[PDB]
Amino acid sequence: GSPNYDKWEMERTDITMKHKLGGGQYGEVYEGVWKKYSLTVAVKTLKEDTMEVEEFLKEAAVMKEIKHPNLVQLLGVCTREPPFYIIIEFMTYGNLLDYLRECNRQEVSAVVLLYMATQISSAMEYLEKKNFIHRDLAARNCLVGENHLVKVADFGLSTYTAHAGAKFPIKWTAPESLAYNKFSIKSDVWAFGVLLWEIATYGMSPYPGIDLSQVYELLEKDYRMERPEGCPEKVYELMRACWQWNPSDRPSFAEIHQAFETMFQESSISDEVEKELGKR
Ligand SMILES: Cc1ccc(C(=O)Nc2ccc(CN3CCN(C)CC3)c(C(F)(F)F)c2)cc1C#Cc1cnc2cccnn12
Repeated sequence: GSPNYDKWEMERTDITMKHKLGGGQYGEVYEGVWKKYSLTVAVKTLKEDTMEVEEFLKEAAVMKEIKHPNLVQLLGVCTREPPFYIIIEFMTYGNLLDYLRECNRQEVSAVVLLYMATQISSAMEYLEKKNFIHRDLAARNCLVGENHLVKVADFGLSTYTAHAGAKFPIKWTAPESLAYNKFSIKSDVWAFGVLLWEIATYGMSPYPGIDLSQVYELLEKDYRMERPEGCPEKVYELMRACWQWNPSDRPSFAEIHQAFETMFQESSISDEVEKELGKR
């Protein structure tokens, strides 16, 4: 309502800055508090004098355009001068990889594994529809909140090893992306498949006992990860479709989401009945 108003910009002093999250594993991401409203937030920062200004500013632009229940939601930025902030709502249970590695499987049961996958493929259908490419989909890049709410994120984490002049997470990376640097919503589909396998194993590292140097060549001979113990057949079938060698042969996220939503609804019906028996 005044000449230098920007609806996304906040004042840094609105925000109480506290500890770095995850002991550094998320980069420059800090727990903060938006004082006026209490709200605990997460704050990504870039200090002055860096060669990352353009990339950070590009990140802010993108988030201003992303609005979905299962994608991280921008609350505000500080980008009028250094240090830059990007502020989003705090997700209390941390990243999905660790959550799966530390959980109680009585709570995180098979209906919850289906819930997680449905939420993630819904965030990816949205990106698919808006013609975005995530480019680093993985359980380390999903966040968990109350009642197994899952939101997709991207910390810019690049485990990652040297490849084609940069750092790639080989075991999540689609073949055309490794071979030709070709990234698309279809390579995200390949990665979602590895994420499904991460969920199914409660967070095991992919391609167990296989050294990264052998992954591409095995994939090119049509080797794929085997079905995890206890992974339902239909879910494995979806994994193998995400891992079609030709990107065009892989399902869309719309299709994947509809599949998971159906299975989640069926599973949830069984879950509520067992619980209703428990109560009583
Ligand atoms: C402070 C912060 C800043 C930024 C982001 C962030 O996720 N950035 C992001 C940037 C771009 C994109 C889309 N592009 C991907 C690349 N692609 C080439 C283009 C499309 C997306 C996506 F989610 F939409 F994918 C996310 C997360 C946080 C957090 C947090 C937080 C909240 N609670 C907790 C608890 C523990 C740890 N962290 N934490």
